[PDB]
Amino acid sequence: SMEMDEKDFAADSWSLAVDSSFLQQHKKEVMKQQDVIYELIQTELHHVRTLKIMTRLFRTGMLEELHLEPGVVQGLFPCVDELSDIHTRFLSQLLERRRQALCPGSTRNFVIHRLGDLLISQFSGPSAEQMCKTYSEFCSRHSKALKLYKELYARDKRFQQFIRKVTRPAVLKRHGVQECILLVTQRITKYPLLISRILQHSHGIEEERQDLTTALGLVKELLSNVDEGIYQLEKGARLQEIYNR
Amino acid sequence: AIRKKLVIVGDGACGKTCLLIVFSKDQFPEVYVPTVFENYVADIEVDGKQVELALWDTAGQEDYDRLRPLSYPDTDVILMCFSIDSPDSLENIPEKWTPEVKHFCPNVPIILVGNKKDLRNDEHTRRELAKMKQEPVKPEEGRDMANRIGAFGYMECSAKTKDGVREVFEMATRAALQA
Ligand SMILES: O=C1CC[C@@H](NC(=O)c2cscn2)CN1
Repeated sequence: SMEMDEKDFAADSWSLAVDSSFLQQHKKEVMKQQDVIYELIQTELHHVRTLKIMTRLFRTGMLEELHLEPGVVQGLFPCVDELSDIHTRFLSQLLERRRQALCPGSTRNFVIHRLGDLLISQFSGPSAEQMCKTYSEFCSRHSKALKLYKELYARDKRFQQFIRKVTRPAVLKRHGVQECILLVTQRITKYPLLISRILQHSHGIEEERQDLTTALGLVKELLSNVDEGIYQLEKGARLQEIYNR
Repeated sequence: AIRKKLVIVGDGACGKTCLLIVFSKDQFPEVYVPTVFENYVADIEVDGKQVELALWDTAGQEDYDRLRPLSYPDTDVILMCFSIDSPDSLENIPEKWTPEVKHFCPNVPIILVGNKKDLRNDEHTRRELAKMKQEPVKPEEGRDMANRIGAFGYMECSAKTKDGVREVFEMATRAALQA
């Protein structure tokens, strides 16, 4: 993450991020809605950061320092560039909605009233098709990635030294290779929880309650399709094992 | 410090998300209770042994049977949660969550945890449950379910007041360390 965005999302809530004199100007219901939208954006910023650790720290570090066999880095980090493209674009839209809402003279005071339309756009059309295709592929390669990592860490000296070196800093404590893979797999199932709680506090404008209701339904359709398109790939599994599934 | 992995399972109403948040912060949030939990690596020292315990939630995965098992690989201890204010969450333990955890995590210790123990003597809870011919889960009902499912042990806690929370995670660490 870049310093500007980390600082904007450093507080535990929207109510602690904005000036106390700005917070006083809003009703309780608006503060509750804004705290949940802030959590959605803050966790999206962290998710994009997880993908940058996977692409820039791990993947690129292995290509530029180690002599792994061709197709090993791709097996460890399946679809990481496609995942990074989807979520960096989504994060850009979320952060631009916050930026447009800022009060003149402020870099922290804002209220986001129209999140629903952004969520409908992300979870429909070509972008939803690409999310479904990318997560169906990633989650089906999840077990194979973990197994490939375990084998390399246990048998390759230079690979083990590389992992221990880049994961040594305290800021990488929750972000080892397998932890990153599970953080990404679990991201998609966090969206309905966040959207439903934003919806619970968005009844004040009927068009906004309707847009978020449509977005929640689209997110659930996407999750059902991804879940139905998963079959764990296994290195060395024979065709007979596959067609006798 | 050896690294161990903990996963919490249970129905959406069981309070698993809140439990992980309160333990990771050593505080029940005073301003905003997060909707979700990403992950955390807690530094724990139990009976003289230092451990790095990675914590994971399964919240949001309950309706997706192919996404949910992806949280289980290499788990060292399972916390199987139910809420004391919800006898229906306890009923779903033996034939829904238990067969699943034993299949994907064979020989992994399971600790059955009764959450929201502060609501056992809450008048609103007692009045509400009485309308569906029910009452807050009794400690012996919890112990009996834990015995029945072959749990390593039975414990209770309250994320709201923190009572019992330290004890659950220190016992989970000891269980994760066993042969
Ligand atoms: O690194 C860490 C984070 C906080 C700590 N929490 C507690 O002991 C605790 C006792 S009751 C609620 N939390 C555990 N180890």
